[PDB]
Amino acid sequence: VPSRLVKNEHGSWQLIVNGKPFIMLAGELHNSSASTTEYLNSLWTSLKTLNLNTVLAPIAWEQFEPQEGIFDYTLINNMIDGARKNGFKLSILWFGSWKNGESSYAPTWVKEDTKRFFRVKSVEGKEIETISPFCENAMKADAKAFKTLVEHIKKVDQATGTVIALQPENEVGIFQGMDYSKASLAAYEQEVPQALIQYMKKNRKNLRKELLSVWEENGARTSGAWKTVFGDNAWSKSFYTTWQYATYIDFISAGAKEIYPLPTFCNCWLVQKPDDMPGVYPNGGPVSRVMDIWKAAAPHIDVLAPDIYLSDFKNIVADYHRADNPLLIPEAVMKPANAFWAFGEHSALCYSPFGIEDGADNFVFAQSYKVLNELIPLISEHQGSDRMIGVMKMPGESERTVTMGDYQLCIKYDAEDAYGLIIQTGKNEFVVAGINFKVYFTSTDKKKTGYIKQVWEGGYDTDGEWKATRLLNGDETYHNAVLIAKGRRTWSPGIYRVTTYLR
Amino acid sequence: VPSRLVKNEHGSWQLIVNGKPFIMLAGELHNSSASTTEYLNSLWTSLKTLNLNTVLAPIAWEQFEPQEGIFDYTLINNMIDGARKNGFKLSILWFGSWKNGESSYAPTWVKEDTKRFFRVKSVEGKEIETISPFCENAMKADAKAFKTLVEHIKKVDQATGTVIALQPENEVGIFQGMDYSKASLAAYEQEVPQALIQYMKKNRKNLRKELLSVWEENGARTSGAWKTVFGDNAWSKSFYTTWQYATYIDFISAGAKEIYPLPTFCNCWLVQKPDDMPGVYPNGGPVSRVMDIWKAAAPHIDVLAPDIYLSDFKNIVADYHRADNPLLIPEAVMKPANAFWAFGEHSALCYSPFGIEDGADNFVFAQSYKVLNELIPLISEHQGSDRMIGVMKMPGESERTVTMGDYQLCIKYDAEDAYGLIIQTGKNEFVVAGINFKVYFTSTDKKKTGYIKQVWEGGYDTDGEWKATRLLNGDETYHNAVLIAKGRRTWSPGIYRVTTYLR
Amino acid sequence: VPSRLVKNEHGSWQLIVNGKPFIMLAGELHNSSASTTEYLNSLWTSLKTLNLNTVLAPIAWEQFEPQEGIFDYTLINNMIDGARKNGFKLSILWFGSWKNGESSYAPTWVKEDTKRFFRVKSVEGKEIETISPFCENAMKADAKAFKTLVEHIKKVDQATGTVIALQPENEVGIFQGMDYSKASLAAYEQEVPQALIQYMKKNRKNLRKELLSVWEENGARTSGAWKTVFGDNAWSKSFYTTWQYATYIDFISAGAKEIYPLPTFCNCWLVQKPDDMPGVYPNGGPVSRVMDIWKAAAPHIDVLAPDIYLSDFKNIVADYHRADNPLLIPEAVMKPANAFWAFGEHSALCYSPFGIEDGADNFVFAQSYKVLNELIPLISEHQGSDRMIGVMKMPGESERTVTMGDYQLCIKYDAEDAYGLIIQTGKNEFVVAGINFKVYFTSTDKKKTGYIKQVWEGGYDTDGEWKATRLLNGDETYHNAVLIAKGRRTWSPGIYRVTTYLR
Amino acid sequence: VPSRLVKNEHGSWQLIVNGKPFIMLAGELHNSSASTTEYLNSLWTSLKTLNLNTVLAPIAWEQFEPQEGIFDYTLINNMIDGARKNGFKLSILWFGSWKNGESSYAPTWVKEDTKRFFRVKSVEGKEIETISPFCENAMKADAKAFKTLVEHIKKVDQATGTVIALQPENEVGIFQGMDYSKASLAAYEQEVPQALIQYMKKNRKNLRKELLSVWEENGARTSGAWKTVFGDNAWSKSFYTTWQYATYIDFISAGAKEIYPLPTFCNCWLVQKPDDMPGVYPNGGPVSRVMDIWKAAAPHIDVLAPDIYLSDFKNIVADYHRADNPLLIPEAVMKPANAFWAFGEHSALCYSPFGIEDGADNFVFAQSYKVLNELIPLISEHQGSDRMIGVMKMPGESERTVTMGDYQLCIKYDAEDAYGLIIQTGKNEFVVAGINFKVYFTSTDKKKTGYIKQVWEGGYDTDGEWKATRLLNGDETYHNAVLIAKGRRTWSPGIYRVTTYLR
Ligand SMILES: OC[C@H]1O[C@H](O)[C@H](O)[C@@H](O)[C@H]1O
Ligand SMILES: OC[C@H]1O[C@H](O)[C@H](O)[C@@H](O)[C@H]1O
Ligand SMILES: OC[C@H]1O[C@H](O)[C@H](O)[C@@H](O)[C@H]1O
Repeated sequence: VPSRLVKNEHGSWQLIVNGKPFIMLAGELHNSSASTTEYLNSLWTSLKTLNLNTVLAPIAWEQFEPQEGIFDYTLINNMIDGARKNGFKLSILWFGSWKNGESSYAPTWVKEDTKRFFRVKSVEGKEIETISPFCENAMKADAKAFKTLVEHIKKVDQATGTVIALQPENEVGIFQGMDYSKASLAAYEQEVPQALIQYMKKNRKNLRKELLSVWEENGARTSGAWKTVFGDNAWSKSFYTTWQYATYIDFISAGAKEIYPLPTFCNCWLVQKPDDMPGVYPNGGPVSRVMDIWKAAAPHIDVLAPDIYLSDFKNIVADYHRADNPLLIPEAVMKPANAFWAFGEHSALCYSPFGIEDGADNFVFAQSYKVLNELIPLISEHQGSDRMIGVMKMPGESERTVTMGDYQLCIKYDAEDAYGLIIQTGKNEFVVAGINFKVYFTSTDKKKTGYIKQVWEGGYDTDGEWKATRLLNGDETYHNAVLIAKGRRTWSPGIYRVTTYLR
Repeated sequence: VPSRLVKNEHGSWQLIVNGKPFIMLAGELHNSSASTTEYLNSLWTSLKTLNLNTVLAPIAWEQFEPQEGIFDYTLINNMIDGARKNGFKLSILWFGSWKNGESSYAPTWVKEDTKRFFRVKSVEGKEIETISPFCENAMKADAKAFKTLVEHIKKVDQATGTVIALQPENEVGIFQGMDYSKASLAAYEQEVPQALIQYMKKNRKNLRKELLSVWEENGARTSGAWKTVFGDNAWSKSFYTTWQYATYIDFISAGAKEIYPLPTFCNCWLVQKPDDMPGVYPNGGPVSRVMDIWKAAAPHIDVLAPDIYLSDFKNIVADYHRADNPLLIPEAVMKPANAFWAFGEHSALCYSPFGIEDGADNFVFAQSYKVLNELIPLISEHQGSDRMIGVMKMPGESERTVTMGDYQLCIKYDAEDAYGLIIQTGKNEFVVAGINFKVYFTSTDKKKTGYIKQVWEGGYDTDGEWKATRLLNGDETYHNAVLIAKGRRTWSPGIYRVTTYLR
Repeated sequence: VPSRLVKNEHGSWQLIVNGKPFIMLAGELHNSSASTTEYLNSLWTSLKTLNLNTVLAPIAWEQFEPQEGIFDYTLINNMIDGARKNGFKLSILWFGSWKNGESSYAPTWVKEDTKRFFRVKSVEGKEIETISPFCENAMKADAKAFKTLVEHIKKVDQATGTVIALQPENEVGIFQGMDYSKASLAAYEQEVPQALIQYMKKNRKNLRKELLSVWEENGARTSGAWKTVFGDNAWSKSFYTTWQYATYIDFISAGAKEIYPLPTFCNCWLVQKPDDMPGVYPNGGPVSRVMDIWKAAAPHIDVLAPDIYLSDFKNIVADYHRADNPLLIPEAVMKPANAFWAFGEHSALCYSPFGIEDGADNFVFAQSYKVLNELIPLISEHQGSDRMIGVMKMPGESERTVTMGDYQLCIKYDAEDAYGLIIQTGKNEFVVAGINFKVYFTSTDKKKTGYIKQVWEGGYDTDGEWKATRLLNGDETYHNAVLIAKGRRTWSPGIYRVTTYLR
Repeated sequence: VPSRLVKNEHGSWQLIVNGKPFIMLAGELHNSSASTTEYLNSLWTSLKTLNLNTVLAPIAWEQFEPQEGIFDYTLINNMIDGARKNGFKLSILWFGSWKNGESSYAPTWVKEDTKRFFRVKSVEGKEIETISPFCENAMKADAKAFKTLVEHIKKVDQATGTVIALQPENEVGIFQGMDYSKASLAAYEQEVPQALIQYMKKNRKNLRKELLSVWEENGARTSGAWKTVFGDNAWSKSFYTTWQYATYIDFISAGAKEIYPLPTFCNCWLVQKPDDMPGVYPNGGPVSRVMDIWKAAAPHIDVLAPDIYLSDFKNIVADYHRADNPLLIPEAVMKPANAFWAFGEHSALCYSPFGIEDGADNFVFAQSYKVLNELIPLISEHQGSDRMIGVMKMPGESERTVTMGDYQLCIKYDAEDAYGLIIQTGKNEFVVAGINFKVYFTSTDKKKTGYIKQVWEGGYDTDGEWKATRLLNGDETYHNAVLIAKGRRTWSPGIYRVTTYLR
């Protein structure tokens, strides 16, 4: 396969694409932007102006299998063609059974057969425009379509590897405490799957407090029905609903994994505010609260991926990033700081603003992606090490101090919009990227005096070779008292090589 | 003849031009803009930028017959030539005896002979710059000139049919309770024409309340002088004045109809405010109040056409549009909403902003006319059916609900300027055109649940074939909860094909 | 001579240039703009953009005769050359003895010999930077230089006639009650010249009140010294000072007139405010107060020309324009209204903004001059007749009514900046030029009704032929109720041909 | 040598470059702008737009001798090459031991050997990032590197003379009362060098009051230790610290002077406010207070050069300019007035805004340098004479009166930004350059009347020949009452030739 997840020596998961470490400097199209060849093809030049290396774009079941057993390859073919012609990799979003909780992208022939493909019912007993995750017929039909899609991708792309990941479904779940379908009501009475129980036993001290605290308040049982093991409440309802979604979607993924295994992720509509109960967000989706349930149920899903539109960026990405869950953000705001934070602080695989085609001639964002592209080798090499950090000022913060081997770095912000990353490349050498901040280097050991030795500004050329544009000194470094990450001027992030010394 | 009015199966009158249904996406030039070949010819490129299919332009008697019996074809010839070269049809306005009530376009040789062509007198006894409608000499001279014009048009245009309609005179009437000319005073004493009496008898329950109520308050007589049948008052004065105008102008039209019958309309200066008595507007013109008198008197005039500059657009067009009177608006404001309302709600033949050459690079208006042009076949096919409506928000309105077969449509406005039209093309299919509104589809029958199935955005190509630009779903339809008529973006009206379904 | 003043049948003086009536649509350069060939030549294209037919430009004595008896033809030659190449006539300003009262343009060899060329003395006894008009040596030297200049112009221009007028000196006089030079003090005691006395006798009832009232308060004597005939006061001082200037400058002109007689004018710095006594303005200059003295003394000076920078334009031009003194304005503001007023109301020979090279791309002024150029034949033909008037609104005015044969014209202003002219070309025909006003035509005789018959907008082509651009009617003339002088649109003055009629 | 300092007949020092008087119309690059060939080469076209004749640019020791005994000629070679190709001379700044007091440009191999190259110690005993001026090893290493640099310049530039001056080090000194290094503490106890004593004896009445007053308050001794001759205080500390710096740097210069003597200057960080004690500015630098110490100690340094960023420009330049110290300003603000003041009032050798590459398309500054370039021959010829002055209005000033031979000049300012210069070129002739001021010429002798005779505006062509663009008179000189230095218009300084006369 031309795309694979591989753990490095620091325990960090890396994307390896066509034999090399690859980070998705990505963007996701608006939902309807890949619905015709002509509309998509109008976008490619726009996208290139932003220095993307990867485009996230949907394939809709309703278009792909417009009558049962009849498959239309037009949109996937043109999508791969245009990606190749314009220098992009693709992550394919499968808008099948569910997108933002609902079934609006299911085929006309699925929608119209509510007997074969039964719907979620509300507490009021109303069938909604959502296929129930307890419907096995729907599971099989989606799975067959998805597999056919992936089979096709292998048949047209197994050598080039334009397609480097897959997202089955999109932000699944129900805006309800539970599905009131008869099948759902019967499932709630069943025994808790052993696979869940054993997962909880084996990984107890690393479990989500939201799961552990509910398990333990019911006596941490190793058998029983859902209401026995987890009590009769909103959480028990959320847990078995989540188990169902992860299980349905795991089967869908399994079918693809058997014929052409690519990195696979499912994305979640986040718990928007901290008191929100399941169903105010999509109940069943892979929010961090239920991460353990998804891991237990869905081993053919590699990553649980947050869609982040909220301002509390650093806390959110820290919440989703775990040893068993690399950070992968398929939908976000068009804010360069976020990118630098995700890649530098958390070794992310992907950063991707949503509706990216809208953001053409966001010059600063484009130049940010240019600089990140220059740094992909260096970032890759340091994923998971304590020698790489991000930099991102949040309102009300003024400085960040960190230890890097022999040195203490004091990062002070010169403007509200201040961001970058810092890599220690040698005992007395650092690469600093970004804008609107300063770095003071001092000695960890107080018997010694540490100082900047020399500073160069520059970039990496197309061969990956460092080229200095200036040796910064005098005013430009306050006579080596400080690194000023002023940025590249046309202002956008710069790259600075700093040597230090101890006397 | 290459232009004709024909009633379809729904009882709606259609313009059939060169064998096909035609709707005038029109504009009228400023009054003096066709007075030389050079000034007119300077306008054509401007007009094309607005996507007109039809130009309304005057021929002035004073220029056409500058000495009695001598005819100058220069302006009509160049007008037809330029229309052909720039892809426009023409409706010819005949500024003869009267324009905005007055006789300023009559030839020098008519103006200067007030014995042969006697004037209206005021109550003070003053002769004004208006030829009296009781002057038979003036009737004959105008009629002869008009016929000569039309004879010429046949001789140069009978095959191509560049000229598709005729407007004899322009907003006729007097700013007076009545003409005080001796002939006028003698006419007021005469017997009411039987043709009027019989019209009133035959069409009593469909008569204008303004006419019926006056007739019935005088005892609904079937014989007598004007003051007998209608009482001695302002209304009796207006009625016999109107009879005179319609009769004079009918004779003028009759002469043309005999040699080359084209759709013929007379236009009115509207009753500007509801209390206004005859003479505050031109007394004698085809305002809706006297529509029955004009129909009775002038069978060679096909349509009575309002000139609408007032904001109460929907009430006005509803007032002029009758089973015997299609809506045809030769003069209006340059407001796209009005166009969509007139064509969609009332199956109008014509919408035409006045001084159109001024409005070049009114981009939104131009794109509106582009979209209407795309829809002419579909609009044509649905003229007079209960499956086509207009959409136009007025201040203080928030929604419009309508029944369309099995579905209830709730139209909600997203901005003040919200307009379009809606056609049901199938039991479960709709075409929605416009901007700044949303449509919710639900089931008429409350035992059933109705929903959007699929939504496409697109347009009709030059062959008249539908071409989708996107399948709208997800954010673009709130996951098929609603049709968002956002418009085509460059914002101007869009076209959306919606399929629905019942479960 | 290729330029001459000739009185027409209405008593009006006309400029006849190369055999045809010519009106100077003129501009005067800044003072130093003709001081090198290179600076002047940089201006010609600018000037052409303003549609000038005539440029007023200086020749400075100091440059022309830089050593006594040595003459430098460079600047006059290049000036005539560039005028020819760019389609302009020239009026030559001779900055000799005096410019704005002073002698700053006299040659270095005149300035430095205050014995040979004695100065004006102040009352304090100080010699100033002004050559005394009582210095005969200075008179002769200036006269010889001026004649040499004109001799040269004949020698290079007698056939083409690029040079069409001459201005000897520039705004002469002293900022003093009188010259206190010994020669001046001796002149004040002399007998009043008979030529003055006889002029006063012969033209008594047409004399300036300022002169007559002083003469008559001293007993209207026919002999005596200045203080006898005019009393011992400021006026007597001004009169004999003025006599001296006019006499000195007449001799200068006489020398030129003998070899090559061209229209010759002297220009005055105006009495700036009504109480100002001689010497607050240049005492001796041809202000209107002393017009009779200049006429008496200086028969080789054809015209006394006001330099008008003040806002009271209509009163000023009425004050300078007399039967023996055509209106000629060599220096004015760049205001088109002023031009139309001067040419239309007062049949002026010249209108000329000062520092004209500054005003390039004053579009409105340029288009004004274009329209005047079109009208020169028609204006010429009506100079001095009661069938041509100007139009110019001043603050606080609202209308102007005039009688033109059978018609009464009511001119009503539609904006503050409203101006043009009106010519009756036939008993029932008028040409109206301008902008921002309206004209109502009614019958002089109240037994008759007068009205507009027809209105055309247009212009005169390069052959001088009228070409209509539109027949204005309907909205454009309120149905012949009024002429609307809206202007040519791109707004600037238009030309309108109006026919009228009486019934 | 192709560049040399030579005293003219007025006692003024002139730069003679390639055989001719040369004034540096200069600019200094930002500190890091000559750190790569590519960054420098990006600037040349920018610099040419400003009409510089000279660029000041650094060579950094750390780059030039990156390992001991290994020399890298890349940056000096490319610098000379680009200067030649773009028409500039160079003054080379040697950023060696010290730049703005500190040692940030010393080689890595100097910084890292604090035993061989010992640092300054603070009063707290801390070694700082400054090489001590008492370190002989550092003196020798710097001197050897500097000499190698100059040897190279001779080897590549001895014929062309692109390099016309040298600045060893940059704003030297310590932010301390004294160096607390053991060597520094031992030096403070030593005998005052005789060379200082004798200098003070010989030049007593011309000594800086700051030095003389301290010497005399300690009894004006001719022998003793520093604390004996100058007391035990801050001044004694500053004096021996300054002696040390001047001595160290003199040795560095001496090595170069032996093989290739060019004009050499050292620049100072100014006493920023009048109460500031040594160490608030760099203690040891050539501020004016210690000018005598630098002259005594450092005969191989030709000029002590102020870096002026403060608004008190006229007082500062008067303070640094002495008979033994021409004015040379290598760092200043980009303000044209300053340039005119320095060159005109004080016959400066150099005016140079800092960060000049930033100021491209400062049009006014560029045109100022154009005009100065035109005047270099005339300025050169009048350096040190009482016939050349500067003109520069400071806030709160309104006029300046000066005597120039027979004439009194009253300079009155017409705007805040008013500046230029004035040269008397003959008994009755003046050249006035500048903008926004006026000059009134009157007679020194009150028995005589002095006046402007004639005024020309113009410039010097590429051959150095005067070319008048206009003879200014009339309005342009108020009829020779005044010279108006209005400027060249596109507004920037003009050049005006004025002749005057006495009667
Ligand atoms: O723009 C809203 C956004 O909401 C979620 O993040 C979905 O995953 C996206 O497809 C889109 O609907
Ligand atoms: O612009 C005013 C307008 O008034 C009426 O509608 C007329 O029919 C038009 O010709 C025009 O006069
Ligand atoms: O601009 C002022 C103006 O004043 C007078 O009118 C002069 O005749 C002109 O030459 C000029 O000096």
